[PDB]
Amino acid sequence: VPAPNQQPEVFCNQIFINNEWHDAVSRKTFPTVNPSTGEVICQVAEGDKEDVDKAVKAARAAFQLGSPWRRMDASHRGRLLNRLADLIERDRTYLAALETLDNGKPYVISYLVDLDMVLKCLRYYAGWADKYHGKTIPIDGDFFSYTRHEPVGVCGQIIPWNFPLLMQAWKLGPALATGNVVVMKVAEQTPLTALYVANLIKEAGFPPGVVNIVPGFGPTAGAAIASHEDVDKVAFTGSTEIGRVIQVAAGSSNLKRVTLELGGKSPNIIMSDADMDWAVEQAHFALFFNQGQCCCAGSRTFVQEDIYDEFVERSVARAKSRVVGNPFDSKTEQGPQVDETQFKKILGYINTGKQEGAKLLCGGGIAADRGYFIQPTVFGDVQDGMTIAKEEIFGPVMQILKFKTIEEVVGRANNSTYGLAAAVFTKDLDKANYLSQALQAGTVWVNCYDVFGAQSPFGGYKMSGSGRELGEYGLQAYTEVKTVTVKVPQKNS
Amino acid sequence: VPAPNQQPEVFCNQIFINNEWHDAVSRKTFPTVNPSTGEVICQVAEGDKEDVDKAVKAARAAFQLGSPWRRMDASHRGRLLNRLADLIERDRTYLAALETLDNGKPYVISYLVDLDMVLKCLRYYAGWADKYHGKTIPIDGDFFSYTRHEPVGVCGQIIPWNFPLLMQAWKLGPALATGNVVVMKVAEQTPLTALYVANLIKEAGFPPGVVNIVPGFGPTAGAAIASHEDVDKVAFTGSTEIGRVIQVAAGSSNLKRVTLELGGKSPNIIMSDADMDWAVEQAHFALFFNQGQCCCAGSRTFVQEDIYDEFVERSVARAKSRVVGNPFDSKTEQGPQVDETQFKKILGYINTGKQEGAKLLCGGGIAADRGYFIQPTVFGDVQDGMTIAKEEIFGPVMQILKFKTIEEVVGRANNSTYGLAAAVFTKDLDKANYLSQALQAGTVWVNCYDVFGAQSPFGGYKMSGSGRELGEYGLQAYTEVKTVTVKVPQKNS
Amino acid sequence: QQPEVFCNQIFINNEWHDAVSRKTFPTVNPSTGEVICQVAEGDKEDVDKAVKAARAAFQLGSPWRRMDASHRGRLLNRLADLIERDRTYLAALETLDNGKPYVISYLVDLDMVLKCLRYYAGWADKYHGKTIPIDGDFFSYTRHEPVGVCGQIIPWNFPLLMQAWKLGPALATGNVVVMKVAEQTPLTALYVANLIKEAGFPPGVVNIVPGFGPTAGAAIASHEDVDKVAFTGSTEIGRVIQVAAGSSNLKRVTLELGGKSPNIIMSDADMDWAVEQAHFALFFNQGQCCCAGSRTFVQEDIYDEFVERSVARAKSRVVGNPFDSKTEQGPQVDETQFKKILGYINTGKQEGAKLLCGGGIAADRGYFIQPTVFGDVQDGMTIAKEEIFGPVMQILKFKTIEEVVGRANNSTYGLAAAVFTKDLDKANYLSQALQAGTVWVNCYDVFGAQSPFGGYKMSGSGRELGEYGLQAYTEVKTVTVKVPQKNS
Amino acid sequence: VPAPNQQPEVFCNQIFINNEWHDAVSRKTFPTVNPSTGEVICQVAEGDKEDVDKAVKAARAAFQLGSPWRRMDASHRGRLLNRLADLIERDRTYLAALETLDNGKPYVISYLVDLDMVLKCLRYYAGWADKYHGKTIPIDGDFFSYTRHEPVGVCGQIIPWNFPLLMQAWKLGPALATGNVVVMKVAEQTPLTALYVANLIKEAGFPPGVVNIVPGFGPTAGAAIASHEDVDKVAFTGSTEIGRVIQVAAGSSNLKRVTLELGGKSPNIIMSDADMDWAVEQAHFALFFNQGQCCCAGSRTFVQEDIYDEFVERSVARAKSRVVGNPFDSKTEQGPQVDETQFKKILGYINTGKQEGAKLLCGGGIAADRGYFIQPTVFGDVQDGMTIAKEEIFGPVMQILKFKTIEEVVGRANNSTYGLAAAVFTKDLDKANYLSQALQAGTVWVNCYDVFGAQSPFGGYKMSGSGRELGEYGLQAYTEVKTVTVKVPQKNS
Ligand SMILES: NC(=O)c1ccc[n+]([C@@H]2O[C@H](COP(=O)([O-])OP(=O)(O)OC[C@H]3O[C@@H](n4cnc5c(N)ncnc54)[C@H](O)[C@@H]3O)[C@@H](O)[C@H]2O)c1
Ligand SMILES: [Mg+2]
Ligand SMILES: [Mg+2]
Ligand SMILES: [Mg+2]
Ligand SMILES: [Mg+2]
Ligand code: NA
Ligand code: NA
Ligand code: NA
Ligand code: NA
Repeated sequence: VPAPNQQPEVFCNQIFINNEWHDAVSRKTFPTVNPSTGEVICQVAEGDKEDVDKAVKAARAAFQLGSPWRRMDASHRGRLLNRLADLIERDRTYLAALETLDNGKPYVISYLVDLDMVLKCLRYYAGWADKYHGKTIPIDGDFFSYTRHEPVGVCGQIIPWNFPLLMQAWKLGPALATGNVVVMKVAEQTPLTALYVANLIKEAGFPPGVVNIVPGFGPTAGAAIASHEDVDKVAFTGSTEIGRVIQVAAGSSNLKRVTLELGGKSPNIIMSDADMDWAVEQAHFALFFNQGQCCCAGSRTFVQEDIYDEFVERSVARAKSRVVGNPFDSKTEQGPQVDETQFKKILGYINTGKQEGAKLLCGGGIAADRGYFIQPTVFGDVQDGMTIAKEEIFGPVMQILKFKTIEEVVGRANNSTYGLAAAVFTKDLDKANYLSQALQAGTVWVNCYDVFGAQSPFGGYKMSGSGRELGEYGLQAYTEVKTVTVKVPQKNS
Repeated sequence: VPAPNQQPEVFCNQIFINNEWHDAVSRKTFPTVNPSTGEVICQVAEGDKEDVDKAVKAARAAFQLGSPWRRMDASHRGRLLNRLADLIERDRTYLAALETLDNGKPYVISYLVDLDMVLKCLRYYAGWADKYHGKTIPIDGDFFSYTRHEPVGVCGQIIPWNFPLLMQAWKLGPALATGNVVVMKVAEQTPLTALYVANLIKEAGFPPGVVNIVPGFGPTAGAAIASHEDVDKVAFTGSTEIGRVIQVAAGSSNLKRVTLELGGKSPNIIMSDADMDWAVEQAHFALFFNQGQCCCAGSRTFVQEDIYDEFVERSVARAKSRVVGNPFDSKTEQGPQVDETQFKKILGYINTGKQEGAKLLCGGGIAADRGYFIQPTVFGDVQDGMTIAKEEIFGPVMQILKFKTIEEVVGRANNSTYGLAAAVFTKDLDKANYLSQALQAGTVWVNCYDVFGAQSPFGGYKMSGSGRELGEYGLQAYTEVKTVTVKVPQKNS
Repeated sequence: QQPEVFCNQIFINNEWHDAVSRKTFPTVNPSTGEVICQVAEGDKEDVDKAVKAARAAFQLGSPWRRMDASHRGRLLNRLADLIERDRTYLAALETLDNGKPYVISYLVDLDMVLKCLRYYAGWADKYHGKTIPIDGDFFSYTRHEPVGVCGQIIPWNFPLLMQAWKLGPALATGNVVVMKVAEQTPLTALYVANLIKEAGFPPGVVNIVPGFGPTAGAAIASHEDVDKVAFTGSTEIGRVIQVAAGSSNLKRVTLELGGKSPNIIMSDADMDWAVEQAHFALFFNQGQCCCAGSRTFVQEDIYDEFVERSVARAKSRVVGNPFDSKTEQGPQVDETQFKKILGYINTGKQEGAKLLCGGGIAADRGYFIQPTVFGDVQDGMTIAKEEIFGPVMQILKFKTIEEVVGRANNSTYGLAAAVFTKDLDKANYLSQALQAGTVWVNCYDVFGAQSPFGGYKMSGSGRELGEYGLQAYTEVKTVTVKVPQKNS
Repeated sequence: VPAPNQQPEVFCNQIFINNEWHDAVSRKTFPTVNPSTGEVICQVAEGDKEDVDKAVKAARAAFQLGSPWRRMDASHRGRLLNRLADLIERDRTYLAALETLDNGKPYVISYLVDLDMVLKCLRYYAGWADKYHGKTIPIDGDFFSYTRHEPVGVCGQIIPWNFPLLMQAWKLGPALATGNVVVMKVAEQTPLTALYVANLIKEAGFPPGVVNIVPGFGPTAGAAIASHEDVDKVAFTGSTEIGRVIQVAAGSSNLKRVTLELGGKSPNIIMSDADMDWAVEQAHFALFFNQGQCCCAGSRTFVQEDIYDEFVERSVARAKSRVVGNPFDSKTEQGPQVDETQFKKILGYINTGKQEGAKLLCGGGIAADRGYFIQPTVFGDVQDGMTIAKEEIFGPVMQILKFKTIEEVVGRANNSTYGLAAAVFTKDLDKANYLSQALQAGTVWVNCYDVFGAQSPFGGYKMSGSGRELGEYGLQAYTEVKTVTVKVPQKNS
């Protein structure tokens, strides 16, 4: 890992439309903060309704029939994506540092993980651009029938702050590969890295209007996008609460298509024949990864009674050893939480666990005088009815539960309104096959956790969302299907 | 066509749950009418919220892990669909007669067209039951990744009155093929035929709770389904207006998945090099088919100016000769409209057509002293700004417009919030291709119209809906994708 | 009562013909050695007639070419219904001609035939071509047209089933067929020809020529107007087919040949389950199965235990009259196979393999052979390298997982393999390392109409069953058209 | 287009095994000639049987389970292909010059056409590396069943001289994308450019033994590959005659898998309603492209009788204006034929045509006193029975035939043992659709010719070959299918 610039200069902080930088129409700005210190990094243009309208107009004009973007060879769309990746890899060190500065996550993780996954995602979809075929169809009668897979059109894309650059790539990848145009609303907490990528989108050679980015708040710029009469489709990643607002706004306006990637309360199931060392460490990673700020965090650690006590012991020891501090320090495993609001929600959730009957085993408090650092926390003997067991905490707070049978654990794991992910640790073929089938979750990991691949779809069952990102499946929401049926003189096989 | 019983007995008129017939909890009933005579056929149980709750309860139970329906071989689901089709074919005469009694469409059409399409749809999806594969995926690292295409679960299906049996089949086909369970709410105007099919579903061998049917009204039974906390997915076919309500109810409850098949104002474009005779007869069929009550009716007939006058004259002559009358008469081409409400609505739009300066060329009034018959009506010299050019009439009212260039006609045809279908009539290869590409419609017919194939998807762009039915694409909405990612000792290609 | 034979001639254009030469060959009941009846002996001239009728039926604009794809599917389903109608009869006739136990014919073979035909009935109108976003102002798409006149040559071990595996995909995709059934078991396929006619398939779409290999079979392989050949049988003949294809008109070729499939029992396997499945893996259908687990690799820590149970089970296996419900194992198909198996057993004894049970003739009438088990078999022994195709089990000892992989893969065959273990990692590693077209885990001989089957290496090329089964029966055509202005 | 060095230096002229350069075991070398001057460029190592054995052993070693190439992420195979493309583009000017020196084709063509098509092919298949999924299958019973798409193994690839670089790419692209290893035998007439690419393959980062290249002759090196006991698959492009020898060798040896791309006599059909200017120029291109040395050349130009006389006059005019000379000169449209053998073969067919009674309208003789240049030649009033109408000439020799009806031209066009390609020129939709359906050809062009796309498959019907190259279809022949069926405790949908 290369030595970072621990004070990266910010170059982009305005609204991005038609490959040009603009102030908000209202000329207002908003600050973004370094969560490791609480100090303002810079000001950023605050986009609102009128700024979104301009963006949507630029997108619509870029998507017009006969335009450079509509006529561009599909294979060339692929090259542009590949070019965008090369530019990002060129500025990898800068982008990882800036990612850390604005989000809080350890620089080493931003560099080796986040940036790596951004590149793999973009390079994967570069390859899909000219391979997502429609069909020729042997319909009855003297007819020739076939389908075109056309772009859905103007796509509103609203993303969260936990993985700023990665969330942007999961959005742009499929959308651009299939020839759509984009109006993207980045999180107010973490707008900087995505704005710089906007500049690279320009340098890459994407026609103006194809990607537009409006920094700003949710109920303003986000809402204006979800209710816009000329936005054909919206993709939203964030809280379940706002996911319902997006869905309602879509139906209330123009019936735009919607996919949603929401929260979760994912069960990590450790069977009694599991490799203890592997399972303990992976359970740790499953919860504490990215300051616990991960949609699919293994926040319900079910442990078979035969190994419960030993597992808790080692999980506490590992937790107590987790290094918390400055994200630019190569030794830090956990940076601060994203902002003050998160910081306090988490602390609140810890208090409920204490009063509700959970056994605090370690941590449970503030870890530093400055920034938003929280001590790695582990709760023992958690019950399904407890608050910390049912609600997404989005912090370094671990829930260790206890079970006896496979049939018990399936029922308790599935007794949730969430269904984003699940995992099973066991050496037994039958138990593995049975659990992964029985569990209601979009992703079931076996003997591992948080294994993401650009090739494999990701998304939620139930209230954890609808639709899927990554893989071939991620192309589906960005495709409008047209059937063409033609009368022919004489149909032959 | 075999001689029908013009007074078919009614055997099924209650609520269908767990393969059993029940009265409404409230014991309330509602009348369904013969549109040809305006007389009441029989009373039908009026299902409401509580009856929906029982249906969902039964559907959830049937969908439980380890149930007969979840463990049944995919191939055997196919056989069951095939058995249902065979039973329907056995009772074809009866069902076609009952369809005509309750809906109004010509008995000859019910038999040779509707029933035929019901059989073709069910047999088509019987073949998909064991063929909609998931994927094995070459993900990075030492992992084996694959997807399961599981059923989405409890599916609410809400259908209209214009093709009662066919609409039922378009819904059951893909849903049962992929192992889902159904709570279906049929149109209050035409509940009878679908209820008798429920008897065939039972006779066929489908497990109890797999298909449940609740006859009743929209804002009561329909809204209860759309807002139900334990319904996983809703498929709605009907008006654009109610489509908004469905989408809102989804987001306002449990984020159930939504697909919508709505209305349209489909352009039918006649180029100056078209076969006049063929184009006139097809334009007639495109509008007047099924009493004009077709989502994708060609209700904007664009004709190139060099052939406009001749086209109009011939179109008028054909409309004047269209036989309107008793649906059981083998000579009738057009029965009555479905009910009083639709009847008045069409007459209302004809008034608006006169008031706004559209040239009334034939018909324009009531066509009988009993029932809901309307004279085939043709408006000429129609302009884009007119109401009859913009709104879905859903009656035997034809609009003929004039255009000059290809450029012009593409823009005018696309200048609409609808986009369900469109057609192009020409002998020119390039014109056919440019148009089929330029048109924003889910189906584009060339030198033909209303050609539906079980193999070819159908659905709308824009506010004509979202998602597709028929073909392989019809399976997508009824599938929930699960990624399983397993750690392996050593990954090899 | 034995089933009466109704069909014993050459089937062309939905009509029954004698051979041009008027020659006939007898077919025999292997349980008694007695002649069942005479059968028309097709040769080159009869093949030429069948091919001509096939070509005519495939002509552009013909009823079969113009027929809706969905309707081809209905025809397949109707053919299935008729077979099920006559299920009892076909099962019995299958037993009479082949030798396999009647109960197995009825519950297994006939069941698998119905599932195959009904599965492919559903594919008829679902095998889409593609529309393709090519560079430039062009629109590009592909058609999946039928390959054309398809010669199909099949073996005697599962006569109805092999027929179905061939007809299913060929007919679903609109091809026409000239089929050459095995001389040892021609009867049941000929009765199905009558059903094909009853179901309503147009004349010339399916033609069946009974006869011998070097005559009727070679005439099909070398024919100048046959577009595609599909052969199931011995590796030796598979080579002949291939050469004939190249030497003639370059017709497309797929092959399903023999094997020497390893069945691998790890030390943590379910012992009872493993023993029963290993027994079935080898002895099923008188051992006359291409994918028979004829190399049973057993981990050393459970070797003796496995062997003892395996020998006990083999000694309880009932051999005799296939129409007797007690019978688990009927006779071998004919005298040549009978003698050949006895020969292999002798090499086993001579080469130092340990005869644990059987080894001899099991009846003084018919071609019955005792269930036989060899222990301590070495990789270099004849019975370990060559296909026996009889009720002769080889049990080999191994120690490590890396060892069994190397030894299992050290073969010119690669049709099938199996692994018995409770361990997730061992199962996944082995199923990946093994060079076999089908890898069973904790089961054996599990065939699905939905899942492809075929060999690596010299066990064949191409796959049958599943979607993959349609590939070899499809010819791809690209149509690329200039358009005024390409848009996404 | 950069001015080339007309005398480019040769850096590679040995055998390429395990990323190393080797002299032949025999130390034998063969000279390769500049077809434009008849002069020796340089000597090249002559591979034979023992050199093939070494290459195959190296390929087998590289393909061994657990090797770097087998364990390499599919995504990384994709990255390597892209790197190879970049290096080829980096050295584009040099490769274009060397191609022309060894083959004879115009440098402008080598640069703008061949090199461009190479880059597109490799970059296309780069995207496939991690997207060619196997399936998860809903088999009957309590089982989980799926397929793996594994590589076929050691692939012998034998290529011709007409498109040396392009043919290499069409082979390496799909083979490498799917993780196979290659032993490639390049044409003895044009070994130079493929050997340089080997150097780039090494520079790109492909593991040693993954691609091995053996220059040498057909019946020696080529046959050694076709008959090798340890080669799993062979793909051959060349003459139908040798195609039969390859197929026989496969069956006589180890039953390796075989795909063939052979010659043809493709019909170019000009309807009376075609655009004359466009049809004439495209018909010219279709035949004369690449000195006529193109497998799918339109060497049977059927022209409807009403436009025959005019079409012929303009074709002859265009033929007489075609510039023949030095390939490096920018005005040159036609270079020399590849070698002396092809030179005499073409003079033979020209003489055959004259003695057969075909009307010689222009050319028909030698065009220069040095090199192998042949005058553009046009024969008129060609009949189906003529030899020049049936056999592949592979030279600048055009045949023009007359026809009357569409039904007639179909029969005459299909009456051939070849079926590689065909074209139709017309403005009529119906004629285009009927013909494209009726013609027995692997590729049918409509109002265009020689339009190749990396996305669209190419291959012959009948004796023009078997299997397809390019597109997704090109991956099939390089994939071995494995079904894995696992017993599970309880199967659910
Ligand atoms: N792969 C299998 O499922 C299978 C089936 C039967 C036999 N076998 C093996 O083959 C051995 C002998 O059996 P067999 O002789 O019946 O098999 P075979 O390969 O000789 O016969 C298979 C089919 O091909 C035909 N045939 C034979 N010679 C031919 C030729 N020269 N040209 C064209 N077609 C020809 C036969 O008539 C028969 O219908 C057995 O010991 C067994 O090991 C394998
Ligand atoms: Mg919020
Ligand atoms: Mg209403
Ligand atoms: Mg033989
Ligand atoms: Mg030669
Ligand atoms: Na921030
Ligand atoms: Na009614
Ligand atoms: Na027999
Ligand atoms: Na040369």
